[PDB]
Amino acid sequence: SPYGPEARAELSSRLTTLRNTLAPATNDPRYLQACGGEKLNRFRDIQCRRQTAVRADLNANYIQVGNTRTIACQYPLQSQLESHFRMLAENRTPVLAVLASSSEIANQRFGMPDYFRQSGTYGSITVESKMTQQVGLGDGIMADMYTLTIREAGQKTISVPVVHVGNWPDQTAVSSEVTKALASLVDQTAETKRNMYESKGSSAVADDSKLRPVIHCRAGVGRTAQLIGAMCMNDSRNSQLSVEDMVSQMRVQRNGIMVQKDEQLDVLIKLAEGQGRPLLNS
Ligand SMILES: */C=C/S(=O)(=O)Oc1ccccc1
Repeated sequence: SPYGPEARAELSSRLTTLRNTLAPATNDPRYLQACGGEKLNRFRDIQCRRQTAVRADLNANYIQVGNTRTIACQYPLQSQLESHFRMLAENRTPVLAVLASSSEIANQRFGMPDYFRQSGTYGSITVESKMTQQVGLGDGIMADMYTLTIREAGQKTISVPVVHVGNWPDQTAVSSEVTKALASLVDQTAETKRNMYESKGSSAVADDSKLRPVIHCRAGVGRTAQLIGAMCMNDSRNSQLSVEDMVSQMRVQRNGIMVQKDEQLDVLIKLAEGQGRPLLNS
């Protein structure tokens, strides 16, 4: 069997050798180094691939798994909020999915600014947060939606759709059913906002580095990785793309931690099996 135990074990082995190789060495050339004093990486061990770094002062990365293009990042630190909102605005973000739990945001010990649930003023950028719908994704998992309006003198006003999953505990994997429902919601939201931009002849439509869904939460390598993995499998353009490829790609494009937990890898494995998608490369 292609999804049997022998196959799973072999997948883990390759991915594990990959994780170990990608581990960040001190001043590693492959990873973005902190500009000069102010913290860059929320977690010293969880770095940002330099060749795909979106901004010099953010732990964020452009990620292309197959034909699916997104952006994965850590929860912006307090001091990176302005830069963070700029990335959001310039990317004409079709959708921002935040998989960090409400508990986490509330815990001031974690330094995770409640930047999307309330209005705020960071630098010369002023943000307007507005509540919209709320959607249950199954298993008691809830999607709280907002619209972030990025305003900045001299700059074009950009509104961003936000999908906030407030009860997906860190380092855990929700069911394949929920993950599937989530990707559908995120892909959907991104699709509607993109249509608006397309309908207005926005130039950002042709640029591949723009209009990318931004997914994250605390570190941007677990719940984030799982969602992005489920999102590429949702795109028909990725026929045959292996699970090995998917993770291999997320890791090389951000860090070797992408798809942090085994149960999170299982979910992608379950989904891929449901599509007859291969696990290993031949
Ligand atoms: C976006 C958060 S995560 O993808 O679940 O990754 C993570 C967060 C905090 C500690 C370890 C991993």
